[PDB]
Amino acid sequence: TGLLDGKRILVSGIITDSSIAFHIARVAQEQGAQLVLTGFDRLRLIQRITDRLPAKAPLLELDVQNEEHLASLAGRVTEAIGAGNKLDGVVHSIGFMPQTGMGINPFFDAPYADVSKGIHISAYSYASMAKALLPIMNPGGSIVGMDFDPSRAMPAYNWMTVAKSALESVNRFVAREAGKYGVRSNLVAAGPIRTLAMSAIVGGALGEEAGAQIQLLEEGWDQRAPIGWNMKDATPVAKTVCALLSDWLPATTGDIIYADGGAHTQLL
Amino acid sequence: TGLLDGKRILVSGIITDSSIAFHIARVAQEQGAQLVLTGFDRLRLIQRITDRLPAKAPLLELDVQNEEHLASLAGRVTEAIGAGNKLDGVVHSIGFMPQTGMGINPFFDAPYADVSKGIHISAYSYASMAKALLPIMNPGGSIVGMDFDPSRAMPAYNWMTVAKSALESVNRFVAREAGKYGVRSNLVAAGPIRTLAMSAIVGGALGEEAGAQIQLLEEGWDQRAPIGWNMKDATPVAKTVCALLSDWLPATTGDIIYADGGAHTQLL
Amino acid sequence: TGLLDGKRILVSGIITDSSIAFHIARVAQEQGAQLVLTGFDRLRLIQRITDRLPAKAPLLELDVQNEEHLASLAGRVTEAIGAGNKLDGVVHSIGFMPQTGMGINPFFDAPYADVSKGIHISAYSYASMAKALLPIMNPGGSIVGMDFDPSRAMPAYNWMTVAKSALESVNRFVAREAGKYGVRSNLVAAGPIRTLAMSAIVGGALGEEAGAQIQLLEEGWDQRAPIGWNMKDATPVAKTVCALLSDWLPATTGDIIYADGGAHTQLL
Amino acid sequence: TGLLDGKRILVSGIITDSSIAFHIARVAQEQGAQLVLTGFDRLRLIQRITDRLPAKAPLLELDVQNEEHLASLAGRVTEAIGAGNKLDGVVHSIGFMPQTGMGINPFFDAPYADVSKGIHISAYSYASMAKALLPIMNPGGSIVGMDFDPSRAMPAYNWMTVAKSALESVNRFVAREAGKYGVRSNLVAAGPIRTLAMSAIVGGALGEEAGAQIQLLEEGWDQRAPIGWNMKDATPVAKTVCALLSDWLPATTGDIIYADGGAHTQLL
Ligand SMILES: NC(=O)c1ccc[n+]([C@@H]2O[C@H](COP(=O)([O-])OP(=O)(O)OC[C@H]3O[C@@H](n4cnc5c(N)ncnc54)[C@H](O)[C@@H]3O)[C@@H](O)[C@H]2O)c1
Ligand SMILES: NC(=O)c1ccc[n+]([C@@H]2O[C@H](COP(=O)([O-])OP(=O)(O)OC[C@H]3O[C@@H](n4cnc5c(N)ncnc54)[C@H](O)[C@@H]3O)[C@@H](O)[C@H]2O)c1
Ligand SMILES: NC(=O)c1ccc[n+]([C@@H]2O[C@H](COP(=O)([O-])OP(=O)(O)OC[C@H]3O[C@@H](n4cnc5c(N)ncnc54)[C@H](O)[C@@H]3O)[C@@H](O)[C@H]2O)c1
Ligand SMILES: NC(=O)c1ccc[n+]([C@@H]2O[C@H](COP(=O)([O-])OP(=O)(O)OC[C@H]3O[C@@H](n4cnc5c(N)ncnc54)[C@H](O)[C@@H]3O)[C@@H](O)[C@H]2O)c1
Ligand SMILES: Cc1cc(C)nc(SCC(=O)/N=c2/[nH]cc(Cc3cccc(C(F)(F)F)c3)s2)n1
Ligand SMILES: Cc1cc(C)nc(SCC(=O)/N=c2/[nH]cc(Cc3cccc(C(F)(F)F)c3)s2)n1
Ligand SMILES: Cc1cc(C)nc(SCC(=O)/N=c2/[nH]cc(Cc3cccc(C(F)(F)F)c3)s2)n1
Ligand SMILES: Cc1cc(C)nc(SCC(=O)/N=c2/[nH]cc(Cc3cccc(C(F)(F)F)c3)s2)n1
Ligand SMILES: [Mg+2]
Ligand SMILES: [Mg+2]
Ligand SMILES: [Mg+2]
Ligand SMILES: [Mg+2]
Repeated sequence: TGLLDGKRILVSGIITDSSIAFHIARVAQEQGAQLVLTGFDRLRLIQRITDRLPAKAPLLELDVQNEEHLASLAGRVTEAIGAGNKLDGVVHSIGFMPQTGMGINPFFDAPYADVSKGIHISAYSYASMAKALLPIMNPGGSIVGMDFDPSRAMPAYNWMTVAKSALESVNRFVAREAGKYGVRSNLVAAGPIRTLAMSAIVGGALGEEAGAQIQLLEEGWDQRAPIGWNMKDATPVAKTVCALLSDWLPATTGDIIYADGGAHTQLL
Repeated sequence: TGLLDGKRILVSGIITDSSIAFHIARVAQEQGAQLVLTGFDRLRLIQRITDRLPAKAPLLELDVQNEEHLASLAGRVTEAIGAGNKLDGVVHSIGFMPQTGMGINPFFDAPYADVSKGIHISAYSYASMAKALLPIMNPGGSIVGMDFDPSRAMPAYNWMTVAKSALESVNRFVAREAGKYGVRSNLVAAGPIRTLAMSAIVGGALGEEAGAQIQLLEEGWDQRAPIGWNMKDATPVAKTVCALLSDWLPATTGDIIYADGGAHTQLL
Repeated sequence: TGLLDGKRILVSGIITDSSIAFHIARVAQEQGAQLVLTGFDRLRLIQRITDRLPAKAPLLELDVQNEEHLASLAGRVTEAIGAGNKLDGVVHSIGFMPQTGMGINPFFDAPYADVSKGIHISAYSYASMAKALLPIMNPGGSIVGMDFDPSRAMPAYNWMTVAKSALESVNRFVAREAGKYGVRSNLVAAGPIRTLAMSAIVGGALGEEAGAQIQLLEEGWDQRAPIGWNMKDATPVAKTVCALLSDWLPATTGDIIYADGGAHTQLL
Repeated sequence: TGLLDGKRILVSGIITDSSIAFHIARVAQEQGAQLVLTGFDRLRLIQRITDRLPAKAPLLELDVQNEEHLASLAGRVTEAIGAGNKLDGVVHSIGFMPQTGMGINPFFDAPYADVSKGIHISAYSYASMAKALLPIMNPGGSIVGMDFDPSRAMPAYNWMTVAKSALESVNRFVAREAGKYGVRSNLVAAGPIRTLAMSAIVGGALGEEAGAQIQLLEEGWDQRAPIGWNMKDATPVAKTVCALLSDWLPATTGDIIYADGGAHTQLL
């Protein structure tokens, strides 16, 4: 009697045990979902990481920049879940921007080739994944992507913020197409989560000023959030994604749900 | 094993079996919640209407314009649910604007006394209810109010739209206060629902032009919604309110969840 | 050859030489406009203050809570500017909220009578003034009101923020009506300006915590503004109002122009 | 005694006499500005078109996808305007999306190579142009780009809407950098203008359904605009750009000014 009992849900984006997607997968399994996982490049690592999930799930390779992987994906998923079965949910938890597009590297000095790669992986791939999987999704189904509110500019995040603005726009178009299948498409805009990469950045991996700026941003988030914000805890974010995967938000699509402690609603 | 098993939830705003609050109450009871109901003025009618709910619930009188009713409310609720018990949820489903403030009556011709009454009931009362009930709410609790997206002006709705803009602002402040109790505050912005009053209005009760305009607005909503919009079905709205009353959106506050078919995300 | 050469413009809201309206009036006169001024209650004071403007202008009494003043206003203006002449612009620079609705007085402790008075003066009066003056405005004309961005909640400002949310909604409806006369309606959302009252508040007139909070807010504004923000200088705000009064934004109505240093576009 | 007397302004994006940039250039010259023009690929055509402007202006080649053109641009401009002189304004009026990214070609069927080209030209180039020209701009200067409101999805516009969402984000970051030079950066979001390409599209060049949809969108715009919207008249848009190029919006940056008849403020 979990929130997601009987649902078949694909979860992308696990790379470490600090991945937001790891916690989405854990909570969904706790709530009765049957998962198919996708992973990029380091499949041995990902298998070993996902061995710590509450239940065993098949792992498929998916590089979203690889047209063959995308073209074969629906077939591979159907093989994993069995002929005649379809997916009820899809989680996009994929993002990347080359180091030239973040941190103390000046905003104007990011070459377009690097920005384009970041936008490919972080924004266009949400459309790619919906194209590939909508044909094997059930009516009432749900596609959910991860967002970081890009409505105002911020230090350090630079072109990744631009990629998120593009992702929000992409989501509104995906909703039009997904609606033809009876499927919802939405984003969860999370507050900052202290993943391995975010910890490295705060430690100065992309420069001291950038680290200092991101640290101030994290502190400001908890102070603005009327219920507080714990950047070391992905569970509230994972729960929100599961809410959208469930049957309990059936009239919400093309939209953005903020799992940020309410920080975006307060100026200070 | 309902979504709201064991929760104690107060539900305001039932007047007929077409009330959005009637459906919120029905769905919450289906999901295991224990309700306390509040009603305005016609308590005999409300008792008879609420006899059709899945479970019996106590009904308390609450006129939100009555300072004594508000001052006694927490005590009366505690009497109904038992000393030592607190509420886990509160639903504000209260709205009103005098006829001078809606329809074909020109926008400029609404006297301020009428507008002020509408704003009192529709916006300020969300703060009044939170003031009264926060002292008897548990941490992890949830306050939810009903909204109709007022970001753009519309024909006929006139000062009621202004009242909703004020309610959205009020909600952001209520969240600051509610956060001190570990409690969330949010609004559900619904698409149009064909209540008795909305049917009367479309039938011309506030003028022919106003009726025609609201009818065009309803038609436009279903056409813009990527998953469609059924104005005769309050269930998707009721489910969304229950989602916010549950433990599954624990990092969302001061915010607005759109149960509108995704219509607000599309231009056509 | 000023920006506003030949235009006849009514300017409300002067009370001291720190009033934003004083600077709007000064800049408009510098740019060739012919003014009619309106003042509330302290007409001797206002006359003496406005004697420091670059040119003499008639001063009319207008209490926006007084229905007789509003009913006679168009006639009195026509008397001042001459039969057969109409206004090309109208400036609403009027705001008030009783002390119970701002500062350290708890948000929940403002009586509705006080909030209603604040909303009457700060929001409803924008509609009242447009109703009174549209019949004596020329096509191509412009109505401009003063706003403080209320999209997110803030400390201390409390019910005044709610009143601004209502004013933004009112402006969108006023634009519908004003469009029938060929007239635009817009708001300028200014950053904080150190008027006499704002200085008193920062000095603690509405409590120490409230003062401290507003001071932090002012400091944050200059730090977020990509071009900086000088709270002691109303001239950039006055220039923006004049821009909207001119012929150079002829396709903008129901809208909000931000004269805030760009602060609202940045998170830090 | 024009609005822009004495200002030196670079204007990109003229290709035909229906180009929005043609009208921006004409109005700026009418208001006393000294122009430098940039053109892409068809320089003979552009020279002949710009011969119809009120005053002669030098024309420089600029393909924004060409790193050499961008690297030499400041030098070439300085040659055109004279050593020791700087620019006071810069107009970005550049946009493109391959046909696979617009019209009846399904949203999911646009190859990323095509989308990336569109985003390069339509969004990233706003940053490229600011990088190139900020070093030769005066304090008090102004950078302005053209936008089409992408907050909600629309039929047919597809990936061009995504590119505009990215441009809005890019503008907020450009404002941070431009502020260091005392320079403002803003976008004008215009309603639909019947350029040669828009006429071709409505005539079905990208499919019948797409044409029909864009035609309905244009009609809806005029009906929602409280002051109306004339898609055959670029002058109100050109005036708005000139407003931002002038000294009269000195506290607005990272922002978007809507020259759309107020259509975005109304639902119907
Ligand atoms: N960490 C934060 O503060 C935060 C805040 C809000 C949103 N998000 C978003 O949540 C999502 C998950 O990121 P995370 O913070 O958990 O970091 P992460 O590094 O754990 O997850 C990012 C994932 O993207 C995958 N990826 C990269 N390139 C790929 C490709 N070509 N094909 C397929 N997958 C690829 C990586 O393998 C990795 O699994 C991202 O969209 C991120 O922007 C993160
Ligand atoms: N019907 C719609 O299309 C629609 C769309 C979005 C949101 N809403 C909102 O949903 C909420 C419920 O409205 P509804 O459409 O179900 O209509 P309804 O008439 O069924 O409910 C309105 C309720 O407000 C109560 N009320 C009025 N004055 C009161 C007072 N002084 N004290 C206490 N209660 C009082 C009424 O008794 C009634 O129960 C309202 O906030 C409304 O604005 C309605
Ligand atoms: N000072 C700020 O930081 C700031 C920031 C953004 C916007 N604003 C707004 O600018 C406008 C002007 O305010 P200000 O800061 O210059 O303060 P102010 O006190 O100088 O101006 C407020 C004016 O409102 C007038 N007023 C009050 N009650 C009235 C009534 N019943 N009838 C007619 N007029 C009445 C007062 O007489 C006074 O002239 C207000 O709308 C205010 O909210 C102020
Ligand atoms: N026409 C509309 O309805 C409308 C509405 C809002 C905004 N806009 C925007 O206004 C701007 C001007 O477009 P327009 O409608 O006047 O069409 P247009 O075709 O007249 O102008 C587009 C210009 O972009 C230039 N361009 C394309 N690729 C280039 C490159 N690689 N390098 C340099 N320049 C290049 C073209 O040469 C052309 O001059 C665009 O940003 C457009 O998106 C148009
Ligand atoms: C909002 C947000 C924030 C973050 C940190 N990641 C994400 S998506 C995951 C992502 O982009 N991961 C990256 N890993 C590495 C990137 C670039 C980089 C280059 C060199 C060094 C680092 C370092 F040290 F790991 F931070 C990072 S970007 N989204
Ligand atoms: C967004 C929205 C829309 C509606 C119709 N009601 C609500 S809240 C409920 C509400 O305001 N109820 C009203 N009942 C009566 C009102 C004014 C009125 C006056 C005369 C006649 C009518 C009529 F006929 F019932 F429509 C209505 S307003 N909110
Ligand atoms: C955004 C914003 C901010 C401010 C300060 N005023 C405005 S409109 C002008 C306004 O409301 N003036 C007021 N004057 C007095 C008010 C309440 C008050 C009560 C007691 C003492 C004060 C004090 F000391 F002058 F600040 C103020 S509110 N708008
Ligand atoms: C918002 C908006 C709307 C439009 C029509 N253009 C712009 S920027 C100018 C632009 O993108 N021009 C284009 N010219 C051609 C494009 C693709 C296309 C391909 C084949 C045929 C056409 C046709 F027929 F000229 F419309 C167009 S896209 N921005
Ligand atoms: Mg294990
Ligand atoms: Mg019964
Ligand atoms: Mg004098
Ligand atoms: Mg010639």
